[PDB]
Amino acid sequence: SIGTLKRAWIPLLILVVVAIAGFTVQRIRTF
Amino acid sequence: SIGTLKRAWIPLLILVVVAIAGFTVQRIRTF
Amino acid sequence: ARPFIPRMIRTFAVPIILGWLVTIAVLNVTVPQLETVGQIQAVSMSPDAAPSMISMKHIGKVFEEGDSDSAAMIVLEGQRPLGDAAHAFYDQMIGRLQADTTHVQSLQDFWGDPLTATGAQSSDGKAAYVQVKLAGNQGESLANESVEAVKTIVERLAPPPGVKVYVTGSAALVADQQQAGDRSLQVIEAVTFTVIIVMLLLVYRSIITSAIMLTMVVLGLLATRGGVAFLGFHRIIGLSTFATNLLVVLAIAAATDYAIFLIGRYQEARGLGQDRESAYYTMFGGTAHVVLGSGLTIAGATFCLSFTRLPYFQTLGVPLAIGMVIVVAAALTLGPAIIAVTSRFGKLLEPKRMARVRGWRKVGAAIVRWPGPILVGAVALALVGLLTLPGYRTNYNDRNYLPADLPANEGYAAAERHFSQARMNPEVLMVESDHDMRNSADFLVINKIAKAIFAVEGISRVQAITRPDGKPIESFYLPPEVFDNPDFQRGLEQFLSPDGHAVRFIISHEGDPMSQAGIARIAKIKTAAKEAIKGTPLEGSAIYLGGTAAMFKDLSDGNTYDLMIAGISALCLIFIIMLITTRSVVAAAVIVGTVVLSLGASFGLSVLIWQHILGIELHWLVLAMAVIILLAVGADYNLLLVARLKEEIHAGINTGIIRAMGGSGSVVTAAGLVFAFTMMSFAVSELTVMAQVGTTIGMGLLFDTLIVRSFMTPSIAALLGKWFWWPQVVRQRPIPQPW
Amino acid sequence: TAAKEAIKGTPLEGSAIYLGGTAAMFKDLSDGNTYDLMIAGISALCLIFIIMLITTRSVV
Repeated sequence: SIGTLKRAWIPLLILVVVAIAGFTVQRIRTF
Repeated sequence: SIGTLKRAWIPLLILVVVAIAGFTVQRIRTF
Repeated sequence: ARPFIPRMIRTFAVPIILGWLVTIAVLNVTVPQLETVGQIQAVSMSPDAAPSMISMKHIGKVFEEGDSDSAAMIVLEGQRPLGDAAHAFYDQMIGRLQADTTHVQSLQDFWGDPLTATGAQSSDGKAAYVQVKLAGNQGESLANESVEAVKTIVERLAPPPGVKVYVTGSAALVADQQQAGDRSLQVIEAVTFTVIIVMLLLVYRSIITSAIMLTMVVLGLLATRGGVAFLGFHRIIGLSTFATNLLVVLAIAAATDYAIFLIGRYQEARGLGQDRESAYYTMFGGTAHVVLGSGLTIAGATFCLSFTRLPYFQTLGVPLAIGMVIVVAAALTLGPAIIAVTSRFGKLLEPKRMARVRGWRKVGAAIVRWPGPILVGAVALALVGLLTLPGYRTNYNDRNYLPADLPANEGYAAAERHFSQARMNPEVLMVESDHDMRNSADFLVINKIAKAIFAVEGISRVQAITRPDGKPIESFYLPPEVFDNPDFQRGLEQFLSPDGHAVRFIISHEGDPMSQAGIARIAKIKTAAKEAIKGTPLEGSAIYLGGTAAMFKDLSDGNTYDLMIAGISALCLIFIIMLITTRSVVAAAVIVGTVVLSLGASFGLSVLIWQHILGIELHWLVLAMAVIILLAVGADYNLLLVARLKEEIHAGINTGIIRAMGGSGSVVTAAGLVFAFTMMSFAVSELTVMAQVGTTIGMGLLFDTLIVRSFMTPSIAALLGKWFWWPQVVRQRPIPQPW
Repeated sequence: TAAKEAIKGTPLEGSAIYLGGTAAMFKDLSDGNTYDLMIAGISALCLIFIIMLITTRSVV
């Protein structure tokens, strides 16, 4: 909903950033 | 006169655009 | 008073409806379908002026082997090394193959002769192949029935036990690709029809309005199909399977855009609070010129697409132009007539639960007050899209975009188990000089040419008269008395010209010969041959190179030049139609820049999704179809949005932005989501090319509709303010009236 | 590459080519250096973004 998304936007954004970062790092370590 | 240049500025501008477009397309066509 | 054209269409509505129905019925009864007239009137896919096609015709003419470039191969493999039963089967099979004349013209019998048998056999001996040159150019029907005839001739007899036979080659590939595209249009069509019906039930929230809108699209599609089939059947214009595929997909696109435009404008007009007749007249007066201008500029761009130098695009422009004229005529006459007759029949088309309008006015209020930061965010997402664009590669091999159940694919798998090379797709290099080539020193020169071609990085085998097996790694000498042994004479007719004025080499690559490296190898091959003939008395000859990779390099060069030509023509026509519509040069420049930036960002995002995450490269037809369809639809929605913005500016520019957004952005995004998800549901296809094209168009148009057209063009408009309409003198806001 | 095109056609086609020394070691270290600098830069910049986001509660 709106309230639970705008209430906890901070842990969601850290979660999304670390998710993309982990995906990219796991991609580069294959090289 | 300046009246013939400021009353037909849209057709003259379109004519210049089509002229340069046809020149460039005919130039690339022979490559 | 009241305009004349909508009154004329309104009063005579049901004669127009019945006449359109009768015309559609006649064109779809007395004229056969579009796939059949595309099949019987196909064209070649390579230019006649392309150097590869000229070289292939010249090779066919000198050696007297026909006037066709199509070829296939017959492969025999066994679980044991092949014996005399395989020899008897091979001799009988080539006898019955040489019996056929009207389908097959040439057959390169290599395994029959024991000199070239070592060049026509596997290292372990459990495989053999023969090349047969058929009738008809590639992309034609004649090659397809030649492939069918040769494969049923091969399959007609029972092979000896332990030995199996398959058909391979590029002609087998294109025949099986046509068969696969024929038989893979049932279940993906099922999921496409159900996603269309759920999307229309989501957008319109009614079962009646969706029914009328589907009637509009299907009637326009049938009218366009019948008209193009009529003009093509009586040999007035030309057709192709590619032309009919792109024509039908762009026809569905344009028809659903125009239907959604007319219905949305009518429903908004009735939601304003006026009765059903002036609602019809105001929706006509609002969007009729919009549809007219949009359809004519798409028709002009697709007609200017015909001024190019590639057969994939020359044969497409006139059918697209004519089909778009029928689409515009249908959406202008049949559309409003059936809207009127379903309006006055009773209570059919009703506005109910109008909540998209208020939300889009909220979005407009957000974009007006803070144009700066929202523009920075939209440009940040655009730069997220753009940075992966410079890294982008392509593949031309069509085997790895097809299901593995095709007989050509299992023949390829059987060939790959015993051959370490790409022996199924060879290349032919002919050198033509002005004197007789049956001489010892000239044979030394031929060996020098073969050795020089062999040393190119990536070339695995070269077969010449000097070294038939493919290992020119020794010093060579040849005494002149070899011209009396009849087996060497058979080899001489196999390799040299019958008149002795041309020599040919058969070249087999390494790995994938249709990759980018395989494209780049052939220029080095020609250069190596050219410096091989320097200093000899053979200096000054004509060097011809033919094969699959030569054709694909020719097509890629033509593709990039043709992309530049069509891009310049399309952007100039877009600038012109914006210049008529707005009477503003800065607004036209803004719109053209937004279109080109949006196209680049969308194609970059598609490349990021497919090449980097999923791990498989893109095609090049995907780039071509994507840029054509997205250019057309983006011109359409941009013209409608800018025309609605121009329509009300007298009561302020910021109020103009919010009112134009709340009146047009909902219609534009409804059409965008409907067509984007309709093209998106092609991703379940087992055909990789059409899945790539469908999802590239889907995600590109989703990015276009959700970010660029909703948050970037209104931001630039509100940021530039009253300098968005230069040269015209417009106020930022009107004179402040009293309360 | 010169060795690989030298063994072509001859019956040692498909052999194994092994190359070692100081220069080979340094080429492997340099390639690993550029990929690992990319990895370390990504991780460090993401963590700096995280700590600035908790401290100030603002993304700009």
